[PDB]
Amino acid sequence: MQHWLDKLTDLAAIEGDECILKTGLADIADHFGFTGYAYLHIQHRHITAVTNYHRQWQSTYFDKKFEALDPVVKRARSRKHIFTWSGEHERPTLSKDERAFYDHASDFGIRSGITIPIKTANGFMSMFTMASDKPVIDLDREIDAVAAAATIGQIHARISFLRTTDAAWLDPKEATYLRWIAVGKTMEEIADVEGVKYNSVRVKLREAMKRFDVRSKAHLTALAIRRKLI
Amino acid sequence: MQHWLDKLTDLAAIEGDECILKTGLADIADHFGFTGYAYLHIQHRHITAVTNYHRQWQSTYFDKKFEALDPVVKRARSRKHIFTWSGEHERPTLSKDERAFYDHASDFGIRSGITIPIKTANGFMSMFTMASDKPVIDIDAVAAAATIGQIHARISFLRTTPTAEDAAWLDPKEATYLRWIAVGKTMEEIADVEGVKYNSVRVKLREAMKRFDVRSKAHLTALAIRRKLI
DNA sequence: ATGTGCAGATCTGCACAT
DNA sequence: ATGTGCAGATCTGCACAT
Ligand SMILES: CCCCCC(=O)CC(=O)N[C@H]1CCOC1=O
Ligand SMILES: CCCCCC(=O)CC(=O)N[C@H]1CCOC1=O
Repeated sequence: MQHWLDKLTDLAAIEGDECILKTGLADIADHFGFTGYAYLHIQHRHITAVTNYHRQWQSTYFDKKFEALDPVVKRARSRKHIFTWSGEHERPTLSKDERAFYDHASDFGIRSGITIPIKTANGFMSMFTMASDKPVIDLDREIDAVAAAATIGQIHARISFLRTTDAAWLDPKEATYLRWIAVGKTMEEIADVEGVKYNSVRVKLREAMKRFDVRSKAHLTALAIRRKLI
Repeated sequence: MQHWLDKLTDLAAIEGDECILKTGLADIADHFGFTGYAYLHIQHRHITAVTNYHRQWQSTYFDKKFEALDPVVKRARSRKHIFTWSGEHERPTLSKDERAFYDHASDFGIRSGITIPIKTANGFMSMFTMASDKPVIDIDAVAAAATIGQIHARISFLRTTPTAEDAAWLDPKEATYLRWIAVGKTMEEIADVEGVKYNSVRVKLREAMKRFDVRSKAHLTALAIRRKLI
């Protein structure tokens, strides 16, 4: 199946609200075996966040303003280039409340990850993090820094529009699957790209189809497009 | 006291009206001294543009089908990293009607330029480009990508309408059958209602499909409805 | 420019166990 | 509440005329 960056690009083009968006993010993050994702939009110290990370970990992350201690975030600030962190392989270098920070984090599968920092509007920033419960991250091929930037930029933008610009939003799968159908792919081809069972694609769409009571994909497509659903 | 990518990053957040956006786009090109800016979203054979470029260049570029000629577009297709194009320095190298192209383009201040290509949803792409009248011109590719991703999101997601696009059409017959198709009718059903031979509907639509080069009614209707051909 | 004719490919519609 | 199987229903892709 296509890489998570591509899945993220594909996602950043669907409607509509934060709930949907969050759902799809989680789905992608799971798919590639990640404890969760974490999108942070930070302006000085105020901090907007869309994340998967355990509700507990978030509570304490903010309650203790870990945003200042977090080495990942610190690094995200000093450079807008994709990077990977481990906490373990990093433990030897400086760390004391840091060393302890990672530990508390570990209790929630957040041991290592990939973080893509973006220079956002008005001099601010955004960073997207795919978090792994493994000690470190070894990749067969390094992820393209330029590609990462381009997709996170699209996600950042997409997320911001939630709070800037029917409400029967199709759920992320119906949406992502339907958008392929709209570009010609056949279900089995969709399944091949998404890394899911043909029956998955098969079911998701017939259900959407039933919802609207239409007898053909073309109809679902026409219908979905006309109602600004995809 | 800024670079244009910076201003473009900001512009990406702007609200909200279509015109408001396009103006913002032009204002940034002007502020920096650019004959213009150009945003292209290459889908299939289908192209959509949002430009500052001269009203004439626009109209001709598509009529003359320079999509397939422009050495800048071609390069962007096989490259998704920021790059500059001279037009003068490029004359030595290959150039059949290419040499003609750059000259004719020079008739509108488009001599050199900076183009940034990005990968968008469903494996398509978009590219952003700033045109200068200078013979040639003299940036962080990662930063460049991060920005354009935001602009693409902002242009793309809010359904802004193009300032131009490769022309394509549907004739009355096609448009009538496709409109039924877009309502879940089967081809046999269509033939019965419009009172014609199954094979007429078949061949007609079949023909349109070949013209746009798509493998499925859905794709065809998805396309038609999106390029307002119906 | 328009059809005919067919042979896979691919959906769709149903029934049923997971 | 989903995932499986299936077969009749449609469509898509050539080949060969009109
Ligand atoms: C409340 C959501 C937490 C945001 C944290 C984040 O941005 C992602 C990140 O790299 N931080 C990781 C580093 C170790 O544990 C974390 O939390
Ligand atoms: C409809 C207007 C077409 C815009 C396409 C574009 O991207 C332009 C561009 O960068 N290339 C330049 C190179 C020489 O003249 C151009 O068009």
